[PDB]
Amino acid sequence: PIRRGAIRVFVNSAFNFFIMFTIFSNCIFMTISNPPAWSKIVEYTFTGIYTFEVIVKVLSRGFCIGHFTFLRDPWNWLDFSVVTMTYITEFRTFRVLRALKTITIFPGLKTIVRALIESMKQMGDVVILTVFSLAVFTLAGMQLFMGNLRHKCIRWPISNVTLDYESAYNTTFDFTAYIENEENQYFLDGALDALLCGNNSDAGKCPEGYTCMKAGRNPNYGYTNYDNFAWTFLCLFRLMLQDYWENLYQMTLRAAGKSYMVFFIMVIFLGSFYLINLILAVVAMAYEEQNQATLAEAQEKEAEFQRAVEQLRNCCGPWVFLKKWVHFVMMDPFTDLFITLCIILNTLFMSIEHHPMNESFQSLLSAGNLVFTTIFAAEMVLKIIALDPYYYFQQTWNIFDSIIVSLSLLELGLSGMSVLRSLRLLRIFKLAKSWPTLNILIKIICNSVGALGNLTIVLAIIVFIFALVGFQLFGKNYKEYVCKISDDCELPRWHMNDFFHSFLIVFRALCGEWIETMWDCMEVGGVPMCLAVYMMVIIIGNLVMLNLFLALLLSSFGKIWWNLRRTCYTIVEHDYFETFIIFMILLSSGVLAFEDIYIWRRRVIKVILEYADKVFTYVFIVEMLLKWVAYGFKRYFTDAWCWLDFVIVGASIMGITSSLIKNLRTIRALRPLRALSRFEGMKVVVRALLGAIPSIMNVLLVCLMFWLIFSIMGVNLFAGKFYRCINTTTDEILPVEEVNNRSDCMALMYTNEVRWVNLKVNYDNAGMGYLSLLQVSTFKGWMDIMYAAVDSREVEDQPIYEINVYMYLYFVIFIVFGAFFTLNLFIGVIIDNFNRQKQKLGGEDLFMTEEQKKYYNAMKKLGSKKAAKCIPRPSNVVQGVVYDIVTQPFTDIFIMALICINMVAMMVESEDQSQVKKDILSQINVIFVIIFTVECLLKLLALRQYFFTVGWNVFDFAVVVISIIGLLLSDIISPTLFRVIRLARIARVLRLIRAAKGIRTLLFALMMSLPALFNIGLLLFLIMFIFSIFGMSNFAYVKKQGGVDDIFNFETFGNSMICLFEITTSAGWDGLLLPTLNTGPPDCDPDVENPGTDVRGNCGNPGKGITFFCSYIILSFLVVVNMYIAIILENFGVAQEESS
Amino acid sequence: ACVEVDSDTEAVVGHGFKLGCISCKMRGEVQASATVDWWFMAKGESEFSHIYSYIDMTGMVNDERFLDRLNWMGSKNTFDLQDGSIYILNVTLNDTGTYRCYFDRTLTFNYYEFRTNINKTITLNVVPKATRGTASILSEVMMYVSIIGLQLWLLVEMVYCYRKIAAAGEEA
Ligand SMILES: *[C@@H]1O[C@H](CO)[C@@H](O[C@@H]2O[C@H](CO)[C@@H](O[C@@H]3O[C@H](CO[C@@H]4O[C@H](CO)[C@@H](O)[C@H](O)[C@@H]4O)[C@@H](O)[C@H](O[C@@H]4O[C@H](CO)[C@@H](O)[C@H](O)[C@@H]4O)[C@@H]3O)[C@H](O)[C@H]2NC(C)=O)[C@H](O)[C@H]1NC(C)=O
Ligand SMILES: *[C@@H]1O[C@H](CO)[C@@H](O[C@@H]2O[C@H](CO)[C@@H](O[C@@H]3O[C@H](CO)[C@@H](O)[C@H](O)[C@@H]3O)[C@H](O)[C@H]2NC(C)=O)[C@H](O)[C@H]1NC(C)=O
Ligand SMILES: *[C@@H]1O[C@H](CO)[C@@H](O[C@@H]2O[C@H](CO)[C@@H](O[C@@H]3O[C@H](CO)[C@@H](O)[C@H](O)[C@@H]3O)[C@H](O)[C@H]2NC(C)=O)[C@H](O)[C@H]1NC(C)=O
Ligand SMILES: *[C@@H]1O[C@H](CO)[C@@H](O[C@@H]2O[C@H](CO)[C@@H](O[C@@H]3O[C@H](CO)[C@@H](O)[C@H](O)[C@@H]3O)[C@H](O)[C@H]2NC(C)=O)[C@H](O)[C@H]1NC(C)=O
Ligand SMILES: *[C@@H]1O[C@H](CO)[C@@H](O[C@@H]2O[C@H](CO)[C@@H](O)[C@H](O)[C@H]2NC(C)=O)[C@H](O)[C@H]1NC(C)=O
Repeated sequence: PIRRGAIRVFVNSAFNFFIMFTIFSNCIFMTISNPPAWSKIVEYTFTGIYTFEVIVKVLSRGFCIGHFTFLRDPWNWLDFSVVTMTYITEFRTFRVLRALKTITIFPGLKTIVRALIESMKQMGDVVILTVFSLAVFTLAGMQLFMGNLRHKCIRWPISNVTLDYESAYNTTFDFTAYIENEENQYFLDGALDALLCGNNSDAGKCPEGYTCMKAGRNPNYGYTNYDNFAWTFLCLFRLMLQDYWENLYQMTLRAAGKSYMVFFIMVIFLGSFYLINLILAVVAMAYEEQNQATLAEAQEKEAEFQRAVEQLRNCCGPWVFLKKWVHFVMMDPFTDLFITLCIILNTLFMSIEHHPMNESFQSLLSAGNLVFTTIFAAEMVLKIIALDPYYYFQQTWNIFDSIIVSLSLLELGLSGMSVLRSLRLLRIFKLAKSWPTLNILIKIICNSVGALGNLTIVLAIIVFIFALVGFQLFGKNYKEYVCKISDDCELPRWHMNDFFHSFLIVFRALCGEWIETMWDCMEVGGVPMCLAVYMMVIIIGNLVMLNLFLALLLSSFGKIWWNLRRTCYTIVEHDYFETFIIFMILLSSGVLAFEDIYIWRRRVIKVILEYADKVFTYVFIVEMLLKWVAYGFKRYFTDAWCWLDFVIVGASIMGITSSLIKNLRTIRALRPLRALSRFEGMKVVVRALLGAIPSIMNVLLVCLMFWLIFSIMGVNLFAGKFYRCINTTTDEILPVEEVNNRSDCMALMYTNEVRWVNLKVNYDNAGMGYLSLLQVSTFKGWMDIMYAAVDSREVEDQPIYEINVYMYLYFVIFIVFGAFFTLNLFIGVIIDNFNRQKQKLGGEDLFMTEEQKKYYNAMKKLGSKKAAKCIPRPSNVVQGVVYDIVTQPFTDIFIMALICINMVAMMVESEDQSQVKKDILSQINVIFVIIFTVECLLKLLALRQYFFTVGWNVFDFAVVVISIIGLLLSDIISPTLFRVIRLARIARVLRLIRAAKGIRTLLFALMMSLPALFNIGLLLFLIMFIFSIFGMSNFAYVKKQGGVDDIFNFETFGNSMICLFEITTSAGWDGLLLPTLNTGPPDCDPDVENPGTDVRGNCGNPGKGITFFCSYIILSFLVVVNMYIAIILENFGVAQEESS
Repeated sequence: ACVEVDSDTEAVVGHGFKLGCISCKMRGEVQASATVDWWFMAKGESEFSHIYSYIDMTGMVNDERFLDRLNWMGSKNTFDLQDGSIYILNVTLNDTGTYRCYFDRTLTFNYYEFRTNINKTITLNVVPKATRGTASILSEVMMYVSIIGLQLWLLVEMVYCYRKIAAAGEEA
């Protein structure tokens, strides 16, 4: 009947391709600002079309029971939810949730959201592992730093004669309202916060007349305070993911003290550690989603094969001749490698685009590329005639070449759109076929559309979905409460007030920079709704990225003379001569770190350093002597390590000579590199890495070439357009009410003081652009680059505030193709390159010398076996049922509760809470200590000798003895000691591990590979050590701007080691770069006198400045990626002996 | 950077000597305005005097014992100062005494002009015929103690190794 008629309608494609269109139109509609002619009628139009779909989807399947069967599948289940909400709003994220229809219609996407949810079913064992693990750092991080970020730099009021701010006649009343005021306090120019200052001995002092008081606002907006558990926890969470974490680091060291680096080394290193423990859960999950794809599909390749098998049982003469004259040369290989000559030669010719380019270059590069256009056209037309046009077409590179020629001849007609010259350069991939490893990169890029092209849409949808969420919930709010954010009420550079800016702010927050948005977001939005989005956009967003970034990998699968020599070789063999040298190395280098600024302040240590290095040098002369007559000139030079001791001590020959140049203070500054030969543990790391390096060169060659095309393209778009006309006084760019040209900029300068400055790191050359392309990969300093680059107008024009905002795409079209697919190839080669070396070249395993292998194996027998039976029932009228007290499981779970209430006892400790709350906590703390002390004491009597056996009991008896001390120390009481006394209270919460099991297995594997995790850092500390002393002799006293403010300078070895670590994880490297980049005046007083030292000028060289950091980040990124290997082979090494 | 160093006080007669006084503002950053005044306790008696005063020109003080002789090698130009050191040309034995510098600065923050002052004291000690300074001599000698000491273990152990193995050489 009528009901039946529906069923014909329901099963159609030709009605579903109307539902494919009403999404693809409502998807595009929800984007823009609201149009009023296409009013809520449209809102009502795409209301009923889903209703008219749901009606057919229910008037197909029966009456109420039939409708219910309808709702057995979850997809049909959501559909009801969206329509149900939309229909109600007759009388709003739910409008956005219409766009989830996109996933429902396609039967290919339903496999994915069925995978990316089942993979989240598995990972929930490791969340608890971490959220408990984060929270035990917070209670450590809260009690050290409670209210430390609140510190402000506050005035001390004038004790003058007249009563102009008379407080030496009355300072009693206004006090608590005085120090809140922003005007009274301090903050250097250009900081929307005050100046955090902590009054420990070493940490970050404040201008005279001012003092370090506690009370104030908080950092940023209020969302950085340690006080209170959550916000501190959020910061702690921030430090795990490395989102703008340098600033947090910076404001902790300034506030609390310089010596709290040791906290942010435990945080960052473990913070990293739990990230790799989430990732290895996905590896042990996303193998299982590709094990079943090889279990059932081959079985379905057997199910079809089994059943299938059963069923079975003048001119026209030269229209071919001159065609053959074409067809002869093309199949000859003197056409083939001729083209790859012209492609590479075309690439370079293009690249030389220096910025100014007078008519010599400006005619050369114009008339140059027209020659290559003749080459590429005659490449094309002589390949059309050769093999039938359609045949030529079928190969897609003949089709891709075909594309560029049409594009190539477009450019002549034009005589902004000159990016089209650079689409020649995609012909490089043509090279690939000959090439070995670029043929993996075009395998990877084509794989994101091919057999894994289903997944990219789920990324491309889910990234889009949050761009409509944040548009709706906040877009009207940034119009209305804008003022909280800016100074002038003009709409910051990352807003929700449109779609397309909204899209970037989810593309940014997917890259792992989401704090700088939330500070804003929470304030003009609200506290709960903003935080509900961002935590979501990571946890969904991060998971989607991991599957994409893992699954791309897994688819890319004389008798006296002689005796003298022996003695010489024999004396080197002795441990005494060898460890005497080792103490000569560590003491020479230890005097070496006394080098900088403060050396003019102490007089004797300038003298001690001067005379000791001769003796140290002389010891190494004796060693260079005795290595020779030991090994002989052949065997000495051919050893790799022994080359260095000839070089470094040889540079000490050429230094002691020149009394009878300043270059050779560099080499001496390199002499603690020689401990690599001497210590066994480092050498294994040096050896393994060397193996890594040859391949790395080939991976690097791809990327340098691949980026190069981007670098060439970038210069064309942006070169010399970064110049900005800048006022000196505020360093605001001039408005463009006046100064459209630089030629009219000059006239203003004549009358005034206002200057026209370049951008320091920009796309002026193909190599200077190369640098700015590195900044926008490692996510640091990239904000400055864009803001200029968005606003660019012409070669001479002055950039207005917000022209050309579609040029964020050039970074987004890069950072995907140049950071994601690039780096995913780089990891794709190494984790194969250690599959070859460990199996084929590996003796047993790696990163461990010979005794570390045995101590590794001593820790294997610890975990697997260790089990004693019932002990010391010891029945006695003095000790009867006490064996029931220790051993009954009525107890064991209940002691978990006694920590757990004590765990939330310490979570209410906030700042400024008043005594009464504090008094209760103090009383509560005493009670908790007594309970375990009585309990542990109870355990001791019952078990006499036997209990001491469990190491948990020993740990239990470790921790309670500590907690006894924590209260008697308080009856004694220095602020610094007292806080770290309360750090001992945290260790009671660590007792919950042997309850957990799930946590306790993976956290044991930390222990399992920690000595291999000791060398990786030991060579890392050596690497840090070299760049510190090389930093001090160059980059002290450079003009302190940006990242080198008052603490984080290379003035000493004190501040460098702090400064470097910040840069080991590749944060703030931009911050460091700008001072050293800058040269001359303006910006150099050079001839300037620092008061105290012996060197004039604050100028920092651009030569020494670039290769310092760029060869540190490459040395950053190998050894830490080396570190991630020696965890991953051990936690994937546990998963194979476990299964079998 | 900026580091304050306490000057030298052992000086050689007939000589141009430097008493350098550096006071570093607790926050080498905020714009200041300074003046240096030198004062002198003779070993005649304990009564100071002006001998030198400075504000972005040469401050010359009539004190005939020290007049027509001094010279500013302090921080030149910006009158931010920090480092005021003057030179005492042609030192004689009548110069032995105790100096006291006064930096008085009006740091004008940029919100509220404020002033403060600092005192360093230097006891000049004129000694004829300059020595090296008793830690340049001392580390001169301790170097050759270690160098000779080592040059022995080298010929100890070599002679000691040399006898030992040619003794095992007759067994081969
Ligand atoms: C190192 O850092 C610490 C903090 O991190 C600094 O400590 C600050 O030092 C200031 C001066 O030394 C202190 O100023 C005093 O604070 C008193 C606080 O009184 C408040 O009264 C209100 C009234 O309701 C209460 O709510 C508050 O809780 C406070 O108790 C001022 O009253 C005081 O003024 C005088 O105090 C005396 C009492 O001795 C009165 O009899 C007198 O008539 C007058 O009122 C003065 O202003 C400041 O409070 C203190 N910070 C804190 C948090 O206590 C160190 O100074 C830093 N070290 C250095 C060298 O600067
Ligand atoms: C670069 O920025 C500086 C700082 O704002 C600008 O200097 C400012 O110039 C204006 C005049 O163009 C001055 O305004 C006048 O101030 C006096 C107060 O003494 C007032 O009585 C007048 O009615 C007028 O408002 C202003 O004082 C001055 N600011 C400072 C700090 O000196 C400068 O104009 C900018 N550069 C360019 C090229 O515009
Ligand atoms: C940037 O440079 C361009 C030229 O390179 C400037 O355009 C020129 O602007 C001036 C005045 O702004 C114009 O001068 C006046 O033009 C009228 C037109 O008849 C004439 O009667 C006047 O005697 C006077 O010459 C000039 O014509 C104009 N030229 C062009 C080609 O546009 C532009 O103004 C500069 N940018 C800024 C912000 O000034
Ligand atoms: C103070 O120390 C300065 C250098 O530290 C000493 O410089 C000397 O100054 C006298 C000034 O009378 C020079 O005497 C000159 O003699 C020549 C020839 O008789 C005459 O032509 C000049 O008019 C002048 O009188 C003397 O050459 C110069 N020494 C050197 C090496 O250039 C000076 O000795 C010290 N002051 C006193 C008062 O001794
Ligand atoms: C340093 O000052 C003393 C002042 O007591 C000078 O000593 C006197 O010098 C005069 C020469 O003008 C002699 O006539 C006196 O006899 C000295 N005093 C005594 C107590 O004997 C001394 O000359 C000054 N130094 C120099 C280099 O002139």
